[PDB]
Amino acid sequence: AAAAKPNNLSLVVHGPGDLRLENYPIPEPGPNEVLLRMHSVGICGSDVHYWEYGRIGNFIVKKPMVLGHEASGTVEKVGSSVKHLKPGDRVAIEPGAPRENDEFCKMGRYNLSPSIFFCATPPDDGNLCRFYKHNAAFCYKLPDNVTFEEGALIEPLSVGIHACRRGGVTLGHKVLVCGAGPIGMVTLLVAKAMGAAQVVVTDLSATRLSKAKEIGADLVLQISKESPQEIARKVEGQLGCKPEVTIECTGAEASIQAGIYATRSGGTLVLVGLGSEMTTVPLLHAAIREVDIKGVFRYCNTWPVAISMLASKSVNVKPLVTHRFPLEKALEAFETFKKGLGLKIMLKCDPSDQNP
Amino acid sequence: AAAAKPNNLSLVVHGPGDLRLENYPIPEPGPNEVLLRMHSVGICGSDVHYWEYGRIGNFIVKKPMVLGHEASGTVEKVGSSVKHLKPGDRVAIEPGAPRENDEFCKMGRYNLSPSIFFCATPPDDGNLCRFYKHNAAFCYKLPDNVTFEEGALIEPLSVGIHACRRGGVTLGHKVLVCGAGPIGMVTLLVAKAMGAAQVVVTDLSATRLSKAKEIGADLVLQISKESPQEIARKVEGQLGCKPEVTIECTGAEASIQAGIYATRSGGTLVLVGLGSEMTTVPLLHAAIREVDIKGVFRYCNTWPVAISMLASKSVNVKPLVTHRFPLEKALEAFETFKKGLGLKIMLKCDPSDQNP
Amino acid sequence: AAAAKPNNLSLVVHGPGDLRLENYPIPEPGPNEVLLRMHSVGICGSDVHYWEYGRIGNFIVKKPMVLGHEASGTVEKVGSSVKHLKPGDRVAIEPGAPRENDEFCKMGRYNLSPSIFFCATPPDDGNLCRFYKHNAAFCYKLPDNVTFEEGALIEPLSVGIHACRRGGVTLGHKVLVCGAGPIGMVTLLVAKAMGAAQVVVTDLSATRLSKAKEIGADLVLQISKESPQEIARKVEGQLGCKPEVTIECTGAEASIQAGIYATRSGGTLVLVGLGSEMTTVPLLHAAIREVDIKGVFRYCNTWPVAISMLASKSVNVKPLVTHRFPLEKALEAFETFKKGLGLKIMLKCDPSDQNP
Amino acid sequence: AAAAKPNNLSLVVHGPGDLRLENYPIPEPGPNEVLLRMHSVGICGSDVHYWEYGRIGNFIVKKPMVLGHEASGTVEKVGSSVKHLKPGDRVAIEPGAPRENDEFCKMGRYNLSPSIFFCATPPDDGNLCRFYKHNAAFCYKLPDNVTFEEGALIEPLSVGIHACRRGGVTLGHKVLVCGAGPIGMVTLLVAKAMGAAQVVVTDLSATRLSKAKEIGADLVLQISKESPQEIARKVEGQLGCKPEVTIECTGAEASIQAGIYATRSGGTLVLVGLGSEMTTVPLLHAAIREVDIKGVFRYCNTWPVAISMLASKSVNVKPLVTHRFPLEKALEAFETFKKGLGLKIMLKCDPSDQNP
Ligand SMILES: NC(=O)c1ccc[n+]([C@@H]2O[C@H](COP(=O)([O-])OP(=O)(O)OC[C@H]3O[C@@H](n4cnc5c(N)ncnc54)[C@H](O)[C@@H]3O)[C@@H](O)[C@H]2O)c1
Ligand SMILES: NC(=O)c1ccc[n+]([C@@H]2O[C@H](COP(=O)([O-])OP(=O)(O)OC[C@H]3O[C@@H](n4cnc5c(N)ncnc54)[C@H](O)[C@@H]3O)[C@@H](O)[C@H]2O)c1
Ligand SMILES: NC(=O)c1ccc[n+]([C@@H]2O[C@H](COP(=O)([O-])OP(=O)(O)OC[C@H]3O[C@@H](n4cnc5c(N)ncnc54)[C@H](O)[C@@H]3O)[C@@H](O)[C@H]2O)c1
Ligand SMILES: NC(=O)c1ccc[n+]([C@@H]2O[C@H](COP(=O)([O-])OP(=O)(O)OC[C@H]3O[C@@H](n4cnc5c(N)ncnc54)[C@H](O)[C@@H]3O)[C@@H](O)[C@H]2O)c1
Ligand SMILES: CN(C)S(=O)(=O)N1CCN(c2ccnc(CO)n2)CC1
Ligand SMILES: CN(C)S(=O)(=O)N1CCN(c2ccnc(CO)n2)CC1
Ligand SMILES: CN(C)S(=O)(=O)N1CCN(c2ccnc(CO)n2)CC1
Ligand SMILES: CN(C)S(=O)(=O)N1CCN(c2ccnc(CO)n2)CC1
Ligand SMILES: [Zn+2]
Ligand SMILES: [Zn+2]
Ligand SMILES: [Zn+2]
Ligand SMILES: [Zn+2]
Repeated sequence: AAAAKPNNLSLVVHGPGDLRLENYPIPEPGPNEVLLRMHSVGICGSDVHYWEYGRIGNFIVKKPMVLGHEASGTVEKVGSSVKHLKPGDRVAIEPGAPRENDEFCKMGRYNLSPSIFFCATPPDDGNLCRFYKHNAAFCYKLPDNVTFEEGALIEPLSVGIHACRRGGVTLGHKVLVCGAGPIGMVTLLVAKAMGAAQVVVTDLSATRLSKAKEIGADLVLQISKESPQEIARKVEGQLGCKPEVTIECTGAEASIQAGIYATRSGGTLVLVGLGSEMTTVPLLHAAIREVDIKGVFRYCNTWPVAISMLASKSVNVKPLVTHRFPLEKALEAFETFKKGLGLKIMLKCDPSDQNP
Repeated sequence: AAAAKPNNLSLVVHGPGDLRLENYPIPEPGPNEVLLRMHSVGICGSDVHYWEYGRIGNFIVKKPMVLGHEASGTVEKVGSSVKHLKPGDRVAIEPGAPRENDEFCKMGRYNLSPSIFFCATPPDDGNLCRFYKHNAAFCYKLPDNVTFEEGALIEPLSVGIHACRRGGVTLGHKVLVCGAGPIGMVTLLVAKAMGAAQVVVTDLSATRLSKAKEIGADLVLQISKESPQEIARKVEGQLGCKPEVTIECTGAEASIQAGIYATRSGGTLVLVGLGSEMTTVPLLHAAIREVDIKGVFRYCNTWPVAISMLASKSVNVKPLVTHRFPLEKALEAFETFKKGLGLKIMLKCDPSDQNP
Repeated sequence: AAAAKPNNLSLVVHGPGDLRLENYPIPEPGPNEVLLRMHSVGICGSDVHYWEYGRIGNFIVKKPMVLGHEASGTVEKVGSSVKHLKPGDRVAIEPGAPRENDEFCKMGRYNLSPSIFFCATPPDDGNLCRFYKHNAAFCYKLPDNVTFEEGALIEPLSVGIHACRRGGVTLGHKVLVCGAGPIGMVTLLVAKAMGAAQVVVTDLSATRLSKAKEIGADLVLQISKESPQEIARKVEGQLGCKPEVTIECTGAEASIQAGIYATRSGGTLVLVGLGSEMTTVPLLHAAIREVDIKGVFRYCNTWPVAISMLASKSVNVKPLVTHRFPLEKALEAFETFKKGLGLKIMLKCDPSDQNP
Repeated sequence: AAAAKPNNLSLVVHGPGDLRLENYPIPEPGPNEVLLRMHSVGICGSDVHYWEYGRIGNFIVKKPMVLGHEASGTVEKVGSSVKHLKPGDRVAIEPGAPRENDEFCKMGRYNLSPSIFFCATPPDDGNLCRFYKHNAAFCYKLPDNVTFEEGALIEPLSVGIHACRRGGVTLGHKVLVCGAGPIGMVTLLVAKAMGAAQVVVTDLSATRLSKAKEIGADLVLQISKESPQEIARKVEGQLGCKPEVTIECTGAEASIQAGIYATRSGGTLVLVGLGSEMTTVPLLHAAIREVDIKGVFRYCNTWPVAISMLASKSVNVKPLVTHRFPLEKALEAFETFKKGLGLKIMLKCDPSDQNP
């Protein structure tokens, strides 16, 4: 008998509350793609949401979908046209890869390309598996002093990078970050690395705020039932001035309203968090003071920068990882996520290397 | 006896529905001010609103206020430190003059200075009178080939310039202007002057839309009872694509919702029109497609540019003027404004020259 | 015998002074390419330079190269993955097509991609022939009201668009354009379409300046042996102020120096013209007044915009065409170019349609 | 007899090599000015240059001039219109104060105002004295946790802030700083504070480079006799790539040429150092790769930001101070500056407090 073939065990959502570990064929990379032996994949609230609800808005899992999109791995094989990567290279994977060079890609905002492929957003399969192929231009080599888990953390970190760029965060700024979930946390980390003088973070949880303090938050405000105007007043009271930039990472209407009231005239309110289809806000208050309201849709052009910041030790994302489980314990990892305790949970897909 | 002294008949609002023509003292210019013999003043919907309701939001006329803020005149006398203007100079008056060199002024956005002086916004008296003093830095000399009425039209034109700049309007753009009132009209003129390929204008009035066509609108859409989504669809149908920039000049919630649905991903929705304190909108739809929502608060750094466009005959605002009355017929002029027919009404304050 | 096959007569430079018309195989388009039946190709000074010198700087014709890069044509056949174009479509061809999605392409500046393919820049063959294949993302459909020659003129026009964008040209600006060759001319056209109040053009030739006046130049200055400071003084004397932007389209050292002296503090000097490897300039004078010096390397993201401006009749490039010859008379067309008389010369490659 | 009056001993340059300590009248603050009891003043190479040559370019000391412009002090008396400062307030002094609200001030670039007042640039007297009056808008209150010497260091630090802003320095950048003098050093500090991943510093002095390493330089290169191309090659070798931004702080032609060869295409070369009136450089090499060449003229809008970074301990400039002398030992201090050893020398003007 011939040698045993490798496997491609994958974490798949078939529908609401129907999560399974099953084997998939091993992908064959096209001329401009690379086949990766997956190593580390972080669990994102969105992967969990598809498992629980089978959809997010109008993005419905109509056929079984492999989960996972915050990842790193090792190049196993490269397509005939690939020259910048070779077998053995450790790489961080940027999940959104444009399918066509449309005007959004040409202008530098490929994240807005309508036909973009994106790991684990139906109907595109994610990378929580053993072997996964991806466009080579979107796999970036990791320096030796950057771990696989840091490589996987580049994905959420990039949301923070894109959000801060969209907000115009820069040297000396006072920034308000609403929400201390992983997104608010990486946003806090990025704001500080960019030179923000003070970053204030809000959240409903004292525990999450305590963690925010540990990683750099200068000020924190625990939210209970105060009004948006009251929160704005308290923030200003802590800073001694209004923040030039507010990055909204909760998606809650009251928080968006608070951001409008809190932001300094001429400043910027960045909307990262996802809320309802309709929202009631004091638009006039923002517009009349030229507080711009800018949304974020994932990110673009953040991997090389994230990699440089990690390699130079300019930012430390490691404290964000609270648990790590082998791929086979994915169900337990997802139930742990649901318990709300902990922060970033890593799934280790390579049996030969379960280390960070 | 001694020669008769000059008079300073002024148009004053004492409270809701209480408008009066009354004499004021002749102002004396400080070292950095000029005394102006007022010539032409355009009537703005806001002047009319203070007359009708005695307020706009929390800006209430608590003591009698002189109306008027879109104006031009002749330098009568200059303060000791004034060197760029001399008696006899014809000037356009920029109504917002900072009282202190705060951070907003230093950063180039003096329109956002909290303590700014602004003609006819309580408690600052306007310039619908015979003689008016103003900071010399904000009185701009008019070229001989630019009329007093064009000088007065620089004020509303500047709202259009500031809005197009804030919207990023540039060469080849498809622009949607919501509203065909004077503000939407100057926005249309500026958009075309800046190189917009196509400008679509919407409005409830077929008459105002016909006027829009006469001055440059490439496409017009009369709004009746369609929904925001339907209007957005019609606009895209007419343009063959989504406009990259939408400039909202109505302040109506339905129109703002239409702007969000109509604007191309990555584009900009500029809010000029004033609506209610609270607005219900598909915020998510804009944010998730990175459609920026930017407000406008009057303008900054637009007078020299407006003067250059008028002097070079690059834009024609003359068609906007539909009526002219001497200052003494201000009541008749305001009642005419209320009738709704016509567009820009000019008040002529200098008995020695009632021409354009 | 079978039907006669089509031909692909091409204009080829073998070396200095060695220009030939010869037949080439008919290209077969890949999945993402289209085969075009060439229609109109404008002659650029660079095509002429390769013919005369066999090189430009270190770009040497080491093997026979087909000339031509300012063109339009008709889609003859499309590759299996092409969906936005179909046989029969009239298209304008953007000559620079990136070979890889490197960081320059991802950031929106694909013109700087090191491995970019560019028609008629050795070793890449141009499009002065019957049939030519090209990446489909870089062939843009022309509206029915835009001619093939206007389609070909988009290439040089795009240099002007890119130059004006890099210069920050906008509403009300006073702009100085050095040089009245086709590049200075399209730059003048673009500056005016963008809202420049006044555009001053300089050149050694009175005839070229007369043409500049015909198409929109507000002021012109004929250059003889004046010093750079003297030219700067004269320009300022004509404008009554220093121009905010200067676009250098000659490549002559004295002109670059004049641009530094002429540009308003805080303004921008754009370098389009190609000069020597080393240049002596009053760098200090520019730096100390924050006059930025920005270069241009062809263009990026200009075709859709150029097409919208032509379709809306916002710019008229037709007057730039002074002669048109069928492909077979290319030698005569190039000798005519050398005579320096005339401006844009068009070569007509489609025997079935020799019209504009 | 009456109590002794205060004195205003000042350090004055009368001509080349003619420096004197002499008494001046006590200034009287106008309505919008404050009288300051000077505390700490850093010595700048320019103050020293006026002493040695009696001029810098065409800025010549035609009448005796008080030196000094990098300073902090205590508010002694305030003008009648001053409300944000009171006697006793510790303040950092921004030396450039516009005399008129011209277009440069209105647009947010007051540093370019032609008639600006600037301490110690003839004919404007500096602040190396006991009592000095200054426009109140340009005296900024220091937080209690920020020292007088840090307040004085805000001046050179601001050159670094303005240079990094002009260079577009941001998160993850690889930056080349040419020159390890105090200007290159503050530029290094700011670059790192803004998120630069790696900053390479060059200089002729190994001692200055050792100091650079101590405060944050990731890489250093001592320059001996290599050519500009060779240095550019070494820099790229060390970084493993070309720096996106180069900040030239030497003014040397060879260094500027090296910056052009070293900077990544699409990047920026910022010119801070002052060189000769004419410079020979590979302009083409920069222009054709769209490497922008941007100059710096001191700074604008940097004091509040600098104060926020110092107050938040985001940057440490203290290591820059190597010597301190009372005002009376100014001659000794200037001779020490000329010796070349050491970096920033502080002059202490307040006999009642000689501490940092
Ligand atoms: N637009 C994008 O491209 C993009 C990419 C990533 C994530 N997101 C979204 O960003 C949001 C943040 O995600 P995450 O993973 O950090 O989520 P999360 O659920 O872990 O964190 C959200 C936090 O908001 C806090 N919160 C809720 N209401 C609040 C209020 N009124 N005031 C203050 N704090 C409040 C919660 O206690 C929680 O800690 C989500 O809505 C996510 O879907 C958007
Ligand atoms: N933010 C600022 O700095 C600033 C400065 C000037 C004016 N404004 C505001 O801009 C707005 C426009 O002012 P104006 O003088 O042109 O006003 P206007 O009343 O003359 O014109 C408004 C136009 O909107 C049209 N309209 C109303 N609802 C509509 C809808 N749902 N769909 C389409 N069209 C609709 C009306 O028929 C009318 O022609 C006002 O709210 C004004 O107060 C703001
Ligand atoms: N960087 C790029 O991407 C790019 C793209 C297109 C063209 N170019 C270059 O731009 C330049 C313009 O090309 P073109 O086709 O219009 O060239 P051209 O030769 O037709 O025109 C150049 C003009 O400059 C004039 N001139 C020469 N010296 C002058 C001086 N001292 N003062 C004033 N006028 C002077 C000439 O009389 C002539 O009319 C060329 O150097 C070309 O190679 C650069
Ligand atoms: N434009 C402005 O607004 C502004 C404001 C401040 C200072 N400056 C200028 O910036 C420059 C730096 O000033 P500073 O106080 O730090 O000066 P400095 O003299 O103390 O430092 C200059 C450094 O350059 C080094 N150097 C000289 N030639 C070199 C070369 N070829 N390669 C590498 N290193 C070289 C010297 O060894 C020295 O350490 C000066 O020219 C100063 O006048 C400009
Ligand atoms: C369902 N989506 C496709 S969406 O367009 O409503 N939008 C949901 C929120 N988004 C999220 C959430 C979590 N992680 C990411 C990217 O890692 N994006 C960004 C995408
Ligand atoms: C009451 N105002 C002070 S306000 O801040 O609600 N806002 C109202 C709308 N604004 C208007 C309306 C008409 N004309 C102008 C300026 O000419 N501004 C701009 C100002
Ligand atoms: C030889 N070249 C490759 S180059 O890099 O020296 N540079 C030369 C001048 N350039 C020109 C000249 C004419 N037409 C074009 C583009 O149509 N580019 C831009 C390109
Ligand atoms: C003589 N000057 C007025 S100048 O315009 O040649 N230029 C010289 C260099 N400059 C310097 C040098 C040192 N310190 C400063 C500002 O603190 N500016 C900036 C000013
Ligand atoms: Zn995610
Ligand atoms: Zn108004
Ligand atoms: Zn060309
Ligand atoms: Zn200095």
